[PDB]
Amino acid sequence: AKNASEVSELLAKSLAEKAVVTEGGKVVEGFSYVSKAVAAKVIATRRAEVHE
Amino acid sequence: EGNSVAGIIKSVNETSGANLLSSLKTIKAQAAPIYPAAASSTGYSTQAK
Repeated sequence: AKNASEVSELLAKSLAEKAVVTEGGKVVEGFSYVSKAVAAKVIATRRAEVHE
Repeated sequence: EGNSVAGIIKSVNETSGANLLSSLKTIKAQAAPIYPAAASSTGYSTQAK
């Protein structure tokens, strides 16, 4: 019970990382999205390799 | 013995960016020309004698 906080944030993080999308409440079948942190990581690796 | 500029080009291209500026004096000294050092004398050769 003194790692109940960590198992609670682990449930919330595991639910948030597999977050699905809904259009009108109906779940969209087969929807893949590239985030803004993912796109900025792609930009940063590309900038780093062109700078080297 | 290939030419030292292609050696510089190859030795710069296959180095990561983390250890590029550390490795630059090694590539500078790998492609500096050979100036042979002063060997031991053994003077007065056969034609001088």
